[PDB]
Amino acid sequence: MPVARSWVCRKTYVTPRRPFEKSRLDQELKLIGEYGLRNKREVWRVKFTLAKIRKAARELLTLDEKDPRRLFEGNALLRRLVRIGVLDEGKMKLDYILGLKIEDFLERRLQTQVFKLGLAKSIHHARVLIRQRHIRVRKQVVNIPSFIVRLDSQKHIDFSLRSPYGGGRPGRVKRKNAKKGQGGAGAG
Amino acid sequence: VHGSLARVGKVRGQTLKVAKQEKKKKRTGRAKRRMQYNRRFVNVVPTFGKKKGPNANS
Amino acid sequence: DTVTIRTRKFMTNRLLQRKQMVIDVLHPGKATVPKTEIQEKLAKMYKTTPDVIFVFGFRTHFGGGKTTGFGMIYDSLDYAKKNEPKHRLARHGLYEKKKTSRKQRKERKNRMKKVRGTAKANVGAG
Amino acid sequence: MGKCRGLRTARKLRSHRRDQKWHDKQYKKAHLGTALKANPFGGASHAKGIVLEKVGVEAKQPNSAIRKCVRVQLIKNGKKITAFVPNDGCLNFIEENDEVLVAGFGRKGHAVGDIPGVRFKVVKVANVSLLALYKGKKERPR
RNA sequence: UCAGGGUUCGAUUCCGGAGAGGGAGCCUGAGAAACGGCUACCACAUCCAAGGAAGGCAGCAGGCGCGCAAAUUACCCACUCCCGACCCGGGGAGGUAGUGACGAAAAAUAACAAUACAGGACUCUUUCGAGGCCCUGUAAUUGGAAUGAGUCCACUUUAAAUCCUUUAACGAGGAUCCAUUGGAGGGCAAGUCUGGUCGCAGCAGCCGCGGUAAUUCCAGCUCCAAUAGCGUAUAUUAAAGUU
Ligand SMILES: [Mg+2]
Ligand SMILES: [Mg+2]
Ligand SMILES: [Mg+2]
Ligand SMILES: [Mg+2]
Ligand SMILES: [Mg+2]
Ligand SMILES: [Mg+2]
Ligand SMILES: [Mg+2]
Ligand SMILES: [Mg+2]
Ligand SMILES: [Mg+2]
Ligand SMILES: [Mg+2]
Ligand SMILES: [Mg+2]
Ligand SMILES: [Mg+2]
Ligand SMILES: [Mg+2]
Ligand SMILES: [Mg+2]
Ligand SMILES: [Mg+2]
Ligand SMILES: [Mg+2]
Ligand SMILES: [Mg+2]
Ligand SMILES: [Mg+2]
Ligand SMILES: [Mg+2]
Ligand SMILES: [Mg+2]
Ligand SMILES: [Mg+2]
Ligand SMILES: [Mg+2]
Ligand SMILES: [Mg+2]
Ligand SMILES: [Mg+2]
Ligand SMILES: [Mg+2]
Ligand SMILES: [Mg+2]
Ligand SMILES: [Mg+2]
Ligand SMILES: [Mg+2]
Ligand SMILES: [Mg+2]
Ligand SMILES: [Mg+2]
Ligand SMILES: [Mg+2]
Ligand SMILES: [Mg+2]
Ligand SMILES: [Mg+2]
Ligand SMILES: [Mg+2]
Ligand SMILES: [Mg+2]
Ligand SMILES: [Mg+2]
Ligand SMILES: [Mg+2]
Ligand SMILES: [Mg+2]
Repeated sequence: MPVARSWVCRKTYVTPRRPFEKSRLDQELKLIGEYGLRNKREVWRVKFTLAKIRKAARELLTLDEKDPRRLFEGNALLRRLVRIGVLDEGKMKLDYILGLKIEDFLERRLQTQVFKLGLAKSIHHARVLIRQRHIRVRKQVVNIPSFIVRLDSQKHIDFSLRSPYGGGRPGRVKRKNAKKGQGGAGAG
Repeated sequence: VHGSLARVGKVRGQTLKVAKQEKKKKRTGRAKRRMQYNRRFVNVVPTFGKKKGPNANS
Repeated sequence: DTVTIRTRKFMTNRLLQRKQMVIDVLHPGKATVPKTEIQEKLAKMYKTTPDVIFVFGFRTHFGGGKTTGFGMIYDSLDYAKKNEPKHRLARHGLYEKKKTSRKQRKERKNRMKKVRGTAKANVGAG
Repeated sequence: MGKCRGLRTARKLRSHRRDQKWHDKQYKKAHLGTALKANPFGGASHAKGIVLEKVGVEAKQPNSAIRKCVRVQLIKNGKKITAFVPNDGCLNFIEENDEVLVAGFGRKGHAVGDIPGVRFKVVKVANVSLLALYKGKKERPR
């Protein structure tokens, strides 16, 4: 039957062709340790979103200059990159995009900024806090560790206004034990 | 040699049984990867040029 | 109190004798606000009555805090009784619902389609 | 040493390639159809059958054993095929005259390994797996 | 799927065509060679007082059969639209919920201190040795803190409900609120451990293992790869400059 639905969906990664290759396994394991991710797939996502930028960059760079299409779409792609802190406005041209490394998309993750902006003790502690709804972007709780922080959103990350760590009722542990002083240590 | 030489399931039957000894729940998920990074990259106490494998016995 | 109403994209519709708008409810710490408790504050906002006011939608964001819904405020009561969908007049009783399934209606019609002149007992004796 | 290169030779090139494809074995059996007509399955991945009896086939030298096979007759075709049983002591789960679901071996038409002329293997005996009948996760329904 | 060229697929929600068991003939109408219309032959099948009558799920559910192979005889016109003499009636079209590891997106199963051992830059001592800051495990406890999976009042949702989101009350010490699937000679990441079997039982996609001292079989231990998923059979594409 005809039906009122979107079937449109897509994949966001690609497995590697050589399944057991040491130069690969040791590099990806390094990248998992240094940013505290969960699978290899959390790396293959970033590899995909970079290798797809590097196809648009190349196909533009193989157009001739002064083109309408190349001008418009290049000025649009550099803007989109600069706006997330992967590129420097002092570069602002296509032949620099080909010089970006995977460890710049990983660096802009919310998990990374929550550690590097000081709110957590380690890159692993940060992933726990985000997932426990302790942090807020701009008047908005967030719960996704992989959220990518836009350039001017940077200085808004702070602890949630309904949370123990800063203006909030103590959690269900600090309250069960303070009650052990009046229900387990006073008459119990 | 005794019985039918073709006796099916010979070795799986006459093998003596041993239980799983363990108790310890292993780690899972991100916390497991956190383990493997530390053991393979953080502290690697130095050794002679004849390098060794992570399950070596001999 | 924490609760607060703020309207948005207001429009005075004369072609249907109502004014319609969008409603923002800044209610941190608490559960969602009951619809009754909203419509009386809209009254105090527009100075009419908690009887020509209808509100619906009201989805709450992630994280708590805000919710946004749609609201309409009629001129008379009877214009609301004409221009509203029936189930929205049922919510706060101003209408009632009848025959107890789609199957019974369907199968009565199919038994009645086999007699002529007076369908009689198929309704009058069930 | 000569292949027409000219600007209007497309008919020759196409009609010649269309011919030479028929010497490529792997293409030929996809399109003559005599393979699919002769296949003891239906051109499917799996087929049900009834176990006629149990045999052992001596493996091809140098290595030596007796390989513990069923001989099955398939439901849909009715044609007879021999199948391997895939683990230590499984041949005791297979009673006689029950059903089975045979599958392929792994090289798409050809006898695998040391066994002479056996091209299929069992997965289910009576709606229960062999891997579960053998690991203990389930027992025979009787 | 794909450097560039190509190869293979398209019953399947949009558009066009064709058909209501098979063939044939026609009524009515602006429009039909119409089957939720009629007439006759062919094949099936139902009721009978044996005179007669009645039928077409390749609509929605449901059942038999077939097979390697596919969900409930639920709810409702509130949404999108259509039909009618019509602002009002009707709609298995269509919407809603149920079953659903076809498949796609996000993402939990532990965080942090103390203490003890372990290891390095640094300080001091001719060294030894000591002080030590930065990390890792690893132990015993602990140490307290954090939070959902759940149980569950209300609001919200909607045609009426469910779900998600919003919220009170309970809910974590690790012996559970327990991660699996396949491997460990080579290709190909990981043991020249221990016990058993003796060219047997078996493994093995390929080369090859087993004949009393098995890195390959059966199992314990340890280790490897992906991980809420992994293995197998099959069709097909790249590898194939082997069309
Ligand atoms: Mg259908
Ligand atoms: Mg020839
Ligand atoms: Mg041949
Ligand atoms: Mg050989
Ligand atoms: Mg292409
Ligand atoms: Mg088509
Ligand atoms: Mg067909
Ligand atoms: Mg279909
Ligand atoms: Mg069509
Ligand atoms: Mg046309
Ligand atoms: Mg039919
Ligand atoms: Mg007419
Ligand atoms: Mg007709
Ligand atoms: Mg029709
Ligand atoms: Mg009729
Ligand atoms: Mg008839
Ligand atoms: Mg019909
Ligand atoms: Mg049907
Ligand atoms: Mg069946
Ligand atoms: Mg299926
Ligand atoms: Mg079936
Ligand atoms: Mg309608
Ligand atoms: Mg109506
Ligand atoms: Mg439907
Ligand atoms: Mg899936
Ligand atoms: Mg669990
Ligand atoms: Mg929940
Ligand atoms: Mg209700
Ligand atoms: Mg295992
Ligand atoms: Mg094995
Ligand atoms: Mg072993
Ligand atoms: Mg190997
Ligand atoms: Mg190796
Ligand atoms: Mg011995
Ligand atoms: Mg031995
Ligand atoms: Mg041994
Ligand atoms: Mg090919
Ligand atoms: Mg070939």
